[PDB]
Amino acid sequence: VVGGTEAQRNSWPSQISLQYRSGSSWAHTCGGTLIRQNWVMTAAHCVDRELTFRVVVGEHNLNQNDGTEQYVGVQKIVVHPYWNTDDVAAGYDIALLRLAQSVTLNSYVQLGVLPRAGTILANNSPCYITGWGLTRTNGQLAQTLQQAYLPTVDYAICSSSSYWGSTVKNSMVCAGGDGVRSGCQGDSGGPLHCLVNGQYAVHGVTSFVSRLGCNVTRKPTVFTRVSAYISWINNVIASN
Ligand SMILES: [Ca+2]
Ligand SMILES: [Xe]
Repeated sequence: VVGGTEAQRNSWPSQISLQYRSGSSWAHTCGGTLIRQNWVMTAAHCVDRELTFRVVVGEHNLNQNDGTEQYVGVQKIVVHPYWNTDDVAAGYDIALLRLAQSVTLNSYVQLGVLPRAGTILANNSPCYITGWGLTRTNGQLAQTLQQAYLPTVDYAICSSSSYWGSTVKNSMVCAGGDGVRSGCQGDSGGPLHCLVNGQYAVHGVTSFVSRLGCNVTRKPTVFTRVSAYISWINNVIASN
């Protein structure tokens, strides 16, 4: 999160940290959302690599004991059958993870709320992005969860020449583009929370930013549109 601020310890309890084993430690690599006691939603491109993955819930500071963490292994990975690592611009950047154990729900660990199928947001809707990702283009991961105010940019505007052009599709959400605030590497797979009818729901899965840099004027952060994938998500959980 570029141009973010520190989120309160209990503001976004469905946020998780996806980490892989490295030697004798684990490294953070991506965010995700807890959507079931034993199921996580994240980005497909986050699990392209055949690593050993674990999930941490109730996490706030990556390199210090918070006293609230729960650590669970990933037992099965289901990526969207249409996803293509050589073509993120094509969409379908979404995956579901089954955990080896069911986690315990509390004030720091809660299920994310999903929008209803087909739901589209108005231009300039109020949303927040959260994550432990790079705080600067080519910078460093953050230690504590960050948040940034990121209002949507509707399809007709985001798909115009001065913005992303044909690179973005209707199965994506655009947010930001102000040159100051944005997603960045290591935020991917995490939630975009949007306020709808007085409740925060997860409308997006962080997918990509411009190759020119994370916070670039007229190049909003691009998210997978969750509301496009509700049937698939339900179908997967009911059969696994
Ligand atoms: Ca910690
Ligand atoms: Xe990103």
